[PDB]
Amino acid sequence: ATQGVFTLPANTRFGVTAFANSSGTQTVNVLVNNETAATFSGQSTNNAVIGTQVLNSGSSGKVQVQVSVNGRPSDLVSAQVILTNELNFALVGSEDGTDNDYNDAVVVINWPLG
Amino acid sequence: ATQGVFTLPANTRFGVTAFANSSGTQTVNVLVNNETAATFSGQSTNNAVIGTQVLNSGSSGKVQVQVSVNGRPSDLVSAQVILTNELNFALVGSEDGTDNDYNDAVVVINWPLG
Amino acid sequence: ATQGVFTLPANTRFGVTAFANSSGTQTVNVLVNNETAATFSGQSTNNAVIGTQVLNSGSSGKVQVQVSVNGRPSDLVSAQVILTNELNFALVGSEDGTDNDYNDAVVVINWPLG
Amino acid sequence: ATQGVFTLPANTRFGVTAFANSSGTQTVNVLVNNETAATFSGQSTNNAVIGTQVLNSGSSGKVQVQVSVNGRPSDLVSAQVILTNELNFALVGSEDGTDNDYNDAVVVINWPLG
Ligand SMILES: OC[C@@H]1O[C@@H](O)[C@@H](O)[C@H](O)[C@@H]1O
Ligand SMILES: OC[C@@H]1O[C@@H](O)[C@@H](O)[C@H](O)[C@@H]1O
Ligand SMILES: OC[C@@H]1O[C@@H](O)[C@@H](O)[C@H](O)[C@@H]1O
Ligand SMILES: OC[C@@H]1O[C@@H](O)[C@@H](O)[C@H](O)[C@@H]1O
Ligand SMILES: [Ca+2]
Ligand SMILES: [Ca+2]
Ligand SMILES: [Ca+2]
Ligand SMILES: [Ca+2]
Ligand SMILES: [Ca+2]
Ligand SMILES: [Ca+2]
Ligand SMILES: [Ca+2]
Ligand SMILES: [Ca+2]
Repeated sequence: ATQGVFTLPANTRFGVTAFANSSGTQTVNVLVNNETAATFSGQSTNNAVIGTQVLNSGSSGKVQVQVSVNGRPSDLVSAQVILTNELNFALVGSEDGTDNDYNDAVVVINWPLG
Repeated sequence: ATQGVFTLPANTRFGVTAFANSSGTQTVNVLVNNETAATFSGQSTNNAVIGTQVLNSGSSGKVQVQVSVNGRPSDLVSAQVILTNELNFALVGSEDGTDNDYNDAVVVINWPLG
Repeated sequence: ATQGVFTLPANTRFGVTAFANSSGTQTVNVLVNNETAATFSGQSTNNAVIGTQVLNSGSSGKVQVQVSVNGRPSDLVSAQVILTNELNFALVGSEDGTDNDYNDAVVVINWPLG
Repeated sequence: ATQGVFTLPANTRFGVTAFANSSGTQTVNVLVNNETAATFSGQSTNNAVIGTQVLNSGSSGKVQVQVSVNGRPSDLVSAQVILTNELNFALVGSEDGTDNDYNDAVVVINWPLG
């Protein structure tokens, strides 16, 4: 199934934050309505916050996360969770190798903000 | 129901990261085996990262997140989500006021690292 | 924070299923737009499906689960999960006593159907 | 990533319940320690419960859900979510066709019981 794609509330600010846990340099791309809106990169095996940004979900609300290492797309796993019918997290894990820890880049999207 | 309390695997490193979305200064305290292991403070209405750290869950694996604003305990919501039977997120929202957006401090705990 | 309340898409069929795990007879009420739309009762300590029903979320999409044991409301915990940006689960646990297993009545709401 | 595989605490009773939403007859196999422990089958486009059972997670705790329709495995999506650090849901959706509703067989595993 498709992973890393989320329908957010339209026209709404959200946070997107990426963590790295791999020997490989991660590159995380965040697309809003199919166009790159943010790119984060770094290399850490200790959960460094390689990027954090506030974006607007735009007219369609479509947000997609893509991860690559040295130009190779990582395999993604994702889900969205909603607490108290209001607080949202869209969660992404990714695997760049063979150990299947799925933490090589971890991406958390949160809304609402403010 | 109790919120913000998670049982991690014993002796395991985990990330903890806090974001703020409120007029009030947030104080986030992270307890491991009932003792304070990290404390973050800050104020933002734009999802600023007010702290990030790597901790070890110790022999008990018990991790607790508490949030207060000017000494007043915030009401918490929480859950844990596991993707592909491997990647764990323990998620906390908190409310310091009347609007019930539950994002006043948002805390993300993730493991495994590395 | 409020628990057991979910906003579904309007005029949408959903499934609701209740399980019991307690010495006490569980009564599960499912409200749509603040009116009872399904009720299930029973006693099991082995996860009996005390009822399952297909309901329509109607014009408001407001669905609320309430649980009681001989008139006494149980304490609720809930969340919603979305898989592949499409498949929705609204989850409820409840506690009727002191052990905090929160499985005394468990309720799962799922959509879309068909 | 692998989907439909969950590690439960060892030697723990769990419930498993399957629902159908498709023109096709669903076959759901539940493995414990890599051997079939339960098999459900049925056909419904209205979320009928096609099987429910209580099982033991056994010495390894490894539980796997497989779904087959019209002679081929369906594509699976899954996650585990834990409420109040106590109540566990392991959730599976599956797609037997092209519409990508992922509800064709829906499987809910819950623990602890009793
Ligand atoms: O050296 C650390 C390792 O780097 C890559 O191989 C990762 O895929 C692996 O999970 C681990 O983080
Ligand atoms: O000024 C911004 C506001 O600050 C506090 O009142 C918050 O509880 C509220 O959700 C909002 O963030
Ligand atoms: O007798 C079994 C017990 O019945 C009630 O006390 C429940 O609250 C408890 O969790 C347990 O299921
Ligand atoms: O309308 C019946 C249909 O049966 C199969 O095609 C399913 O894959 C589809 O989602 C739908 O349920
Ligand atoms: Ca890896
Ligand atoms: Ca890694
Ligand atoms: Ca607030
Ligand atoms: Ca706020
Ligand atoms: Ca109980
Ligand atoms: Ca019980
Ligand atoms: Ca389908
Ligand atoms: Ca279907």
